[PDB]
Order: sequence, then structure tokens, then C-alpha cells
Amino acid sequence: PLESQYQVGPLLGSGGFGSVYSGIRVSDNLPVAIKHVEKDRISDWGELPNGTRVPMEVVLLKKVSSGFSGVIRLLDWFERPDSFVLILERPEPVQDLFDFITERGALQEELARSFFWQVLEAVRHCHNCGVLHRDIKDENILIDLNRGELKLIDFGSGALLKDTVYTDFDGTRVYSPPEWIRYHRYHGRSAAVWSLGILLYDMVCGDIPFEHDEEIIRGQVFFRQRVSSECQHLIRWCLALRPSDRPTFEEIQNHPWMQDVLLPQETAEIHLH
Ligand SMILES: O=C1c2c(O)ccc(O)c2C(=O)c2c(NCCNCCO)ccc(NCCNCCO)c21
Ligand SMILES: O=C1c2c(O)ccc(O)c2C(=O)c2c(NCCNCCO)ccc(NCCNCCO)c21
Repeated sequence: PLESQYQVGPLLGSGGFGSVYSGIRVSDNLPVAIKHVEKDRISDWGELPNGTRVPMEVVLLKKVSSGFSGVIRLLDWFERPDSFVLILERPEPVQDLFDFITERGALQEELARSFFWQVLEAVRHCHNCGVLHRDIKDENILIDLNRGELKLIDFGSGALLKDTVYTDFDGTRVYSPPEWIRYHRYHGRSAAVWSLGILLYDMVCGDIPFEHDEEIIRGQVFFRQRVSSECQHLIRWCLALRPSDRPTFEEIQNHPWMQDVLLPQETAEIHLH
């Protein structure tokens, strides 16, 4: 039922997470992405309502895929003998935020404020649906080039949101909070806020702030680019060393720098058309 309902196009990516292909649904020609994950490499399983044994990513994608948001939706999934196959939305034309920043260098503040805000909305929606992504970064963000809408993509290192400590981490190191580096333990919200601080610095600086553990643990932030007294403050607050000194989502979104965000459409008009 799988290779009959969907027509595979070119490979889009591959790596730790598996392989992703461009796809068309025959039913009607909606762009889709086809994500192959091999059973052997799944470290983390869950179970759906009806109680089947699936990869966590599927559990998580299902909890966030209801209604609209800034998260790319799971349209359907299939099991095979050595792999799971996931059918997801595909914006058209699309480019990931990594390449986007790579191409234009640092982003104008107005453009960063728009993008960052949309990320905030997406992460809120996930936190809301009891999901924690745990790997927010430029390359897990797709941009729908036409509508100026951002979308989150890879739940592979995700986990259900819970209020107790986490002692496993699979996201990228350079993006991991100092409490992880030092103690091999973190809480979800505050660690998300840290990575959001990394994401924001990246957007405005062209680059990430820290590379090596000692730089992460030190937590000192240098700007290689002109950035407003105020973005610098928000970035620094997100990257506070002590988790409890970081802002909540709400405080981020009420930050002076987050005022008068653009809508995605006008963002595209001004910065993508
Ligand atoms: O295109 C997707 C994609 C999609 O279109 C719809 C849903 C999805 O879940 C994906 C997707 O997961 C994807 C890639 N996997 C995530 C890489 N994460 C690295 C872990 O740190 C890795 C690469 C990838 N290709 C994006 C296109 N990149 C070139 C233009 O920037 C994708
Ligand atoms: O994404 C990584 C990265 C990763 O995903 C996994 C392992 C890694 O070691 C990196 C990484 O080193 C990296 C960058 N280099 C760090 C040096 N910058 C601060 C000076 O210490 C500098 C930038 C960077 N991200 C690219 C940001 N997007 C714009 C493209 O230039 C990375």
C-alpha cells in the first residue's frame, strides 16, 4: 500500500536520523516528504493509543499534528520489516534555516524577530501538546519561502514533556546547556530556552556562540556583528548559566526586542520576494 499511494522523488537528506525523499501523493499532488528510519537505529520506542509499538518520533509527531501550527505534520506512517516510513508535509519551495543563514550571512533584526517569534510559537505548541523537541536549531527549521512560514522538523531526539529531570540527551553538543555538560542532567523548558538563545545568536551573528565545553560552561557571549543593545540582552538572558535565571517563553515573548513582530506574509514580501 506504500509505494502505490506515494511516488518517490529525489533524496532530500540523510545522516544520523535516516533518509528523507521528496514525494508526491497520488490522491492529489500534495508535496510530501518520505522519512525512512531503520529499526536497528531506534534507541527510543513508545506506544500509541491503540497500543502498537512505534518509534518515539511517531508518538510525538502524533501529539503535535492536530490542527495548524509551526510544526510539520505527520500525514501517515508505515512499518516495514527493518524500517519505519513516515509521510510528512513538504512546503514548496522550501529551504532550511541553516542554508538560509549560510547564504545571506547574519539576518536583519526585523527578519530574525519574525523567525524567532514563529519558533517560539512552534515550541509553545509542542510544550502544550506535552512534547519536547530537544534539538531546536537552524537545520531543524524549514522555511516555506512563499508564505514566510517557519516549520519544525525532526522529532528524533524528542521526549514527552515532564517536570522531573532528564538524564539523556541526543541533540547536538554545541547546542546543549551548561547543566548538561557539567552534571549530565537538565529540565526541559529551561534547556529549550538555552538552545533558543543559541538559535537567536546564530540568526543575528551568522554563527553559533560556543564550540567547546569550556566556552559553554563559561557562558561568555561575544558579538562579532553589530547587534542592538536589546537583542544582546535577550540572547544573554536565554544563555544565563543558572537555569532558573533564564526566561520563560512568556517572558521571551514579552521582551522589548520581541515587540511589533511582522506577520509571515509581510516577512516574505520584504525579505524573501
Ligand atoms: O526536507 C526535509 C524534510 C521535509 O521537507 C519535511 C519533513 C521532514 O521531517 C524533513 C526532514 O526531517 C529533513 C532532514 N532531517 C532532519 C535533519 N536533522 C539533523 C539532526 O540534527 C534533513 C534534510 C532535509 N532536507 C531539507 C532541504 N534542505 C536543503 C534546502 O535547505 C529534510
Ligand atoms: O551547527 C554546527 C555544529 C553541529 O551541528 C554539530 C557539531 C559541531 O561541532 C558544530 C559546529 O562546530 C558549528 C560551528 N562552529 C563553532 C565555532 N563558533 C564559535 C567559536 O568557537 C559554527 C556554526 C554552526 N552552525 C551553523 C550556523 N548556520 C550558518 C552557517 O554558517 C555549527
